[PDB]
Amino acid sequence: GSDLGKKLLEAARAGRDDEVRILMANGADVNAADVVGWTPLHLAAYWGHLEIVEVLLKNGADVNAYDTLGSTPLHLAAHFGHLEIVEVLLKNGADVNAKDDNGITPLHLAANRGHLEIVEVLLKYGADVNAQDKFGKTAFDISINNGNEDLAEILQ
Amino acid sequence: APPAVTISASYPGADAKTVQDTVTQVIEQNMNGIDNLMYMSSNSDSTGTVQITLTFESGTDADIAQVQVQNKLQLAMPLLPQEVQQQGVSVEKSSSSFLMVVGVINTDGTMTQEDISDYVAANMKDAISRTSGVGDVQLFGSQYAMRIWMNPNELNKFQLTPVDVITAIKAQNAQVAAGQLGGTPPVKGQQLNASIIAQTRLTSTEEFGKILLKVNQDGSRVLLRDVAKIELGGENYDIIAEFNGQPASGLGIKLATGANALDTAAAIRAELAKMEPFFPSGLKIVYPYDTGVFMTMVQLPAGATQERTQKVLNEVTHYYLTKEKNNVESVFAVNGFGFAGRGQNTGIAFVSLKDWADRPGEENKVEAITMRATRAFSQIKDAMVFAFNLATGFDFELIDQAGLGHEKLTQARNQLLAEAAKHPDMLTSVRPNGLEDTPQFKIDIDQEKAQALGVSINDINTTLGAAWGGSYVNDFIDRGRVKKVYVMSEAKYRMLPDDIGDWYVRAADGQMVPFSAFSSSRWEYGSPRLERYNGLPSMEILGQAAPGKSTGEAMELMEQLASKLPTGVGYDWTGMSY
Amino acid sequence: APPAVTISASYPGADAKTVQDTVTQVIEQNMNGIDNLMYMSSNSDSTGTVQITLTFESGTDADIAQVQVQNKLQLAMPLLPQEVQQQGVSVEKSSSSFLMVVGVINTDGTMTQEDISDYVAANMKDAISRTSGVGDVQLFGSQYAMRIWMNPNELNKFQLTPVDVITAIKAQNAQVAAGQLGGTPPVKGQQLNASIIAQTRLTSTEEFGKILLKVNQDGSRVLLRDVAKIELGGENYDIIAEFNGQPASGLGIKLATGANALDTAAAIRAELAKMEPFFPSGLKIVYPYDTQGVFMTMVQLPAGATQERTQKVLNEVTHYYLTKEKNNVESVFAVNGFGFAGRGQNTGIAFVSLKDWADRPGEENKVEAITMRATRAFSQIKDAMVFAFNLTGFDFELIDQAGLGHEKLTQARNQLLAEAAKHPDMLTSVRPNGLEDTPQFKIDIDQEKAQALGVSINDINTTLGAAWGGSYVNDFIDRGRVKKVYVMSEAKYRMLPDDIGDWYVRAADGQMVPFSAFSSSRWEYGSPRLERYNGLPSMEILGQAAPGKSTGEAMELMEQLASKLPTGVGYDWTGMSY
Ligand SMILES: COCCN1CCN(c2nc(SCCc3ccc(OC)c(OC)c3)c(C#N)c3c2COC(C)(C)C3)CC1
Repeated sequence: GSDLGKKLLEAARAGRDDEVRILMANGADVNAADVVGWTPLHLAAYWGHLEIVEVLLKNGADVNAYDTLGSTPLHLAAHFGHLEIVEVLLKNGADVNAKDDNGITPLHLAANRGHLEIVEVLLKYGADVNAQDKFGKTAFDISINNGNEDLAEILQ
Repeated sequence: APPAVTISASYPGADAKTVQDTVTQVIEQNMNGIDNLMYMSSNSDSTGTVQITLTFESGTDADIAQVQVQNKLQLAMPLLPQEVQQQGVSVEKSSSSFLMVVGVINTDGTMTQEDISDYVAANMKDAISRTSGVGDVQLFGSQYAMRIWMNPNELNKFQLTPVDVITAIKAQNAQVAAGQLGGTPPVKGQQLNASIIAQTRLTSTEEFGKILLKVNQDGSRVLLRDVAKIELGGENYDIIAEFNGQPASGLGIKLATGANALDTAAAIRAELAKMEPFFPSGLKIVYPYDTGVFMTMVQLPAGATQERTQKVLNEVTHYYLTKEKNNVESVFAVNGFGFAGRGQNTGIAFVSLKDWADRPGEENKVEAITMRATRAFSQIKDAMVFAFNLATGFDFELIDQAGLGHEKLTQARNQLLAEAAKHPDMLTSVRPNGLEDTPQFKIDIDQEKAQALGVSINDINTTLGAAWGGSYVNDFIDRGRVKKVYVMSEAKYRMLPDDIGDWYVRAADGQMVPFSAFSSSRWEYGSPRLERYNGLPSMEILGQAAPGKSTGEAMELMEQLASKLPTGVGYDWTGMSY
Repeated sequence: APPAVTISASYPGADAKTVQDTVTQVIEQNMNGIDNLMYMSSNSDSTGTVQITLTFESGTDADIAQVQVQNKLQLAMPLLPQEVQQQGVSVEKSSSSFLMVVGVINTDGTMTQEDISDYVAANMKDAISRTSGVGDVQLFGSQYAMRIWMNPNELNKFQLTPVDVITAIKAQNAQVAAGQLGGTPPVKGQQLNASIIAQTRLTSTEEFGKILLKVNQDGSRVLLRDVAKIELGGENYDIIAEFNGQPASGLGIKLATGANALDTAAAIRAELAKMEPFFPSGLKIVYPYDTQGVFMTMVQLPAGATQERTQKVLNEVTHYYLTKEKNNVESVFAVNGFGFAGRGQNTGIAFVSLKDWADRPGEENKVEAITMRATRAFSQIKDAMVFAFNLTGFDFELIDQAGLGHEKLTQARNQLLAEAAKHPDMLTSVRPNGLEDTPQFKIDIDQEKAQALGVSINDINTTLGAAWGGSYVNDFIDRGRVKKVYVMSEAKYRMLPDDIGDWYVRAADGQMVPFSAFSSSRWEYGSPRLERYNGLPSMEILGQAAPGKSTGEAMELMEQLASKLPTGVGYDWTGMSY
């Protein structure tokens, strides 16, 4: 695509809300990808920049872009406890049961970090509570392993 | 300038966090009981390097400071990882700068930089060290190491791992005490006495190639050469140096305290003249700096590779050598360090000007040269490339005072930087001195799966580390000189995430298990360069006073901005601002 | 004063003889070739500690003395047990008295004594220890370690031992150097360079609790938390402090030989002023001892006294100052487990700070009269030497010159003390400076029974030591700071002799064998503190001339009594008598 592309990836990374709006208006590829396959939406999700997330989605950012290891922006938001980003992604059509290359789902990741509000929203949007990763493990196994009785409650 | 002492350590294949948490902190925690210490600063990086700098009050004797530091470090040596102890942890006076930089090039195109570095290590450096007036001498590169470059496909074919390779090298490249026939106390009347000579260290790629890994059940032999390519090479490959585009090594030479600069330089040049007759063909000494050298820095983006940096440095060299051919004698291009970091995405060029007398007029002086140079390089895309000649600015440390952690200190730093940007009336160019977080490949070993399969964690971690990071196994003798032996994967089997799955580890029951059976991975961000100040996590911030404001006023603003940061973030002033 | 250099080392869980015969004798044998050494003395204690004091001729440069000692010690370090090396050995050139005490309390009772001690260890002590002039810093409390409190009933239920626990912790709390994607030397055309991050140190009790010890044949998991309680707690539990009866910790600071008292103290206060703004809420610095408006009280109980009994004595001392002397005394900072002499369960010290001079009019309210009245009030306390002093008769060493051994040297010492007590006209208070033998639990491992059962001696000795003594496994990262991990039995399984029998070891065939099957035990006496003088076993004897006699007459008589002792027993004069 573009040199504006690289600039949009850098701006989304560093949270620069304005420079993102400008580069957008100038036709930067919204789905430009860096070397590990992260798009601006990945970068804004990982680093918790809610407004950049919203702006990119209004501009046609692919909500289910996957990096070179199969991970989606929802995986990153869910793993890093960015609740409002998780909500926005799910409203824009994020695949709630997306699996990475290891069979890991956004529910597995939120569960392993004990991000309970996120776990709830995932389950609200149809997260498969019995989805297994490559080692056979469910979110429930993850709760038992980590000794998180509050999460074990919720997932029954 | 206040006297400083630098401690330098290396942990091959270690990431910044690994270095910081197994080496830097342990050293810093042992830096007590040292007189006249003003402050301590450290960097731990993704090339597996730590530098700890201790700065002393003006008028401290630098020798006394050096010995006190060295003793404290030496008593902490058993606290450090073995792999670090085996590289040597040096303690040197670092506030000194160079009497001279000697380049050694080869002009025939017949030697690589590793070949030239070995020549210099074995034939030149020690004679220069004994030269009258010479203090510390730094070698640019290393002597050869025996490089064993493993192939995972051939290993798995014969049900072997790097663990077996390392075991076999230790056992078959060995030199051990075997005693004597007829030695004391003897049977009285003994006439025969003779040393017993058993295994001796290996001396050649051929001999390493014949090391016997195993005999198969059909009686075929597997030799080390059946699973690896074997060559003499460098101890590490982090740095690529060229002198006017030609492969290069050299020596950075300091003046012994109290010696004379001019006689010492002359004594060095005369000693190098003696060696000239014995050089192999094409070897030539050059003198890029001897008591008008300027620099050009090169910085590529996150995750950029050595080859991309090299392309930029090569445009930089070409420019000077064509567009400044009337003004520039040489360009010594170093790929893999800059100032503010080591790494594959950084570089620096040292540009030696021709004599003042041969550069008439202001258009041919350093300042006009560097502005044109910068102007021309501002075109170059996907690199920052800047030419420069070495009571304006300030040097601030942001400090984690309460266990906040890296991610939180970075957020605090960004807050302070966004606020300083809002006061361009007072502050200009307020920026981090260091590096931003970059993508890294997180691999999680699954302990339950490893235990279910009977695969040991130590085998897993050695196989990963030795293949992908390399490992210093033991020593060998090259043409009579002791040198290191390294194992590491051949480059093509350690490049991308998919290559992880080509590495097998042998389980207790003898089955080969691929990495993918017991691991998973993902991308995450983390630091390629962690900083500490007076023993605490830190981030250095540089900046300056805006047009006609004093530094005093600028500092007071920074102090006031710093007072609004999240709970547990402190600061201090250092260097010029102390 | 003759300068003195101190070597300190520790061996967790070692008794006095073990320390003396694996550490102290080894160091002493290697303290050769050091200039201007007048004499050397050492204590080896049943706290697992050794202190070796080397005293130099007056006029010796204490810097050179320290460096020469450190360098010999460095060459001896490989001769010491790995457990000793890995604790850190220190070498200090310090006054033996305190310059000042920094107290720390929590005004909101938010933080226990243990919490406060960790805060000081983890956030204050290093920066103070690096302040110029600071010779020695004693923490009055301990830094946290990660404490794995093992349960032998649960270990045996899952057929595990402390060896399996230590192995798992080293495997699963690891910091792994894993190399890089696109690492050097790279293939042509590589686009990605990134660090590989694999295992990293654990940071919390949660993470330690889920270390996987094993998977049962049936597929259920045994986690570390299923056989141990997991908590942060002191590396040791021997030192507890109080400030006016409330929970405290602090730092006792000793002046570096030849540093300036006033400058050093001011540097210390300035460093504290940097830390205060970041304290957690409630935390506060107090100043209970600044060196005539202060004094100390020593508490020295007989070997055998427990922490509870030393505490009862210190509570009496503290009470006296806060009741009877409350008009003169501003504060008392009391430390249980450390005193004049250093560390032991039977010793304590109280630092006493007086109100302003101007508010204590009258000679009866000046330090001399207050200390005299206090000593008099404490002179009736049972089985304790308690006295108050600011901060001379004789100092005698009895010496084993012929390999006689501890028991015989004690008998000779007793013979001399009995003779001295028959000359009350010439000698008063002739007494040992050290400690009396106490009961110890001698356990004999039956090598025959162990071999018959297939139980390894190293698994036996590790199980015994780790459970009853503690073992430093490796390091972890607590809130960003490298700290230690220790395994040990939970208290209730290591209190009584019958508990020995509840510890099981796994034989080569997989059976669990209780300790009772291969051991037997008896009570005997041995030393809690073994002394040496110029490299030979020794017993320090103090005393003074009787009223109306010169010190020299008292000494001449001691020499005469000494000439009648059993063969092989010598003597020498030290300290004030040299
Ligand atoms: C460990 O590296 C840090 C040492 N720094 C100070 C010395 N320095 C300097 N290097 C050079 S030439 C490049 C030397 C070089 C070559 C190959 C290497 O590969 C292994 C290498 O790395 C060490 C260095 C010059 C000049 N002229 C100067 C300095 C120093 O500045 C001068 C102005 C004196 C001229 C290199 C950077």
